[PDB]
Amino acid sequence: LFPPQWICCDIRYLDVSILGKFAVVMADPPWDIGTLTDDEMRRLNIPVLQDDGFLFLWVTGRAMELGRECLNLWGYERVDEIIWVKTNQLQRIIHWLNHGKEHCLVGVKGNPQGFNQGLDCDVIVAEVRSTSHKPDEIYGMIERLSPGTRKIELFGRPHNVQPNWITLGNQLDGIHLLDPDVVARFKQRYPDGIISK
Amino acid sequence: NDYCQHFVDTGHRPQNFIRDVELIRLKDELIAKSNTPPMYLQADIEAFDIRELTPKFDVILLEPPLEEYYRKCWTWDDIMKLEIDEIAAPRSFIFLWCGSGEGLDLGRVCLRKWGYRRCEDICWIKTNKNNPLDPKAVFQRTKEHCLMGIKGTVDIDLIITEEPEIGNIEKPVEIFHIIEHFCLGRRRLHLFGRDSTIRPGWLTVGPTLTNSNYNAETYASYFSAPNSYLTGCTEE
Ligand SMILES: Nc1ncnc2c1ncn2C[C@H]1OC[C@@H](N)[C@@H](O)[C@H]1O
Repeated sequence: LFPPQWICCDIRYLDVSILGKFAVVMADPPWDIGTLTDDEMRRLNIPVLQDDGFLFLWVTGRAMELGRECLNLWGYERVDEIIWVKTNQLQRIIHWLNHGKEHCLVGVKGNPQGFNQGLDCDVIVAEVRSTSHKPDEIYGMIERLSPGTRKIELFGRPHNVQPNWITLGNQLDGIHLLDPDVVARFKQRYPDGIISK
Repeated sequence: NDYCQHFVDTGHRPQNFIRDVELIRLKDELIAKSNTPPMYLQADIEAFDIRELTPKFDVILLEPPLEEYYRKCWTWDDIMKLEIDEIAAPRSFIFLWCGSGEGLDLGRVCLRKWGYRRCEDICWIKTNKNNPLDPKAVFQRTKEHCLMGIKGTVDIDLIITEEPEIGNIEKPVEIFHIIEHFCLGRRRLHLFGRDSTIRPGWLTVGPTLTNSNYNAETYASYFSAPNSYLTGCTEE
């Protein structure tokens, strides 16, 4: 299980119930501000991914509101909000106002136990890279929050794959699964591969 | 380097390490000449029919005293019941201090209830260079949000200062500079301001003000013709 794993898919159509339950979900969705309409975002089957845990939801623009809507629709309460202050290599900051930050809503579901709440603070300071590429520091914050547990990323790209994480996105190369319970349920649900309709 | 890790190691917040925070002063001087004299009114806003505050405002800065600032306080129940839409101009702006907890959600509800849409999210990020917990919190909270709303038809969306002394509830005066650089009009209301916040160009209303000089007919006279539509950034 431990090493990076991923599934090239259309997240709208994958039967995510084969994946099991996760201590953490993180998503960087293509909000409609190759996008997803607000109904497709609302319809995503996030509720099956977790029993008790945390959700990290990147938002910009009107998705600051729509993401709160999805957050609550999926059954989370928003309990924190990470701010990523965007800098260059010299640690200087990069309609009505110029934007120096991006927001990550943090939702809780159920009653998580054994998490180390309070180790990190809700501000990230990290370099901008390629566009839409969030900072790698979030994986450290999340690992310290919930060490060794299973995590799932939605709408990740190849650089997002990490140990302890399963990455889903349509720009990944193929299907790399190592957890036996997952490969089992993947073979049963998808005996020939193929994730259409 | 990873400043998140560094904070776990040392207690220095990542924002401690942000660095560096041409005749854009002439804009500031036009603001200063166009500013009305400071006006202010002591009023217990729970008990005070805000409709007495006239004319209708181009800008509203709302700074209700939240319980979380202290470690009478207004709850989001109280705030949501203010009749802010009864004194806002048909085209106008609100800046609402929301803290860092449930206010980030309930303040958006307020904004929509009063008829605005949120067009910016200004974060006040607090450094702890000189000094290296909500039960629902997942992370240490080191910032506050001021939501900007718009109704009807140069700066960045971050304020960085050092965390103030405990018991100091003041918000950074930079929020005024951001609001004033927008040239939104000259009718500017600050609700729950204090003696310490009174300022040229602004009408301040709050329960702790020790003195008043507000007169509605005098206040309106600052905006009688030919001055009804000035931006606040024009020649007098
Ligand atoms: N229906 C879909 N199913 C799976 N992945 C999808 C998708 N639409 C876009 N993506 C991937 C995008 O995620 C958002 C953003 N991080 C981009 O980089 C891009 O990768």
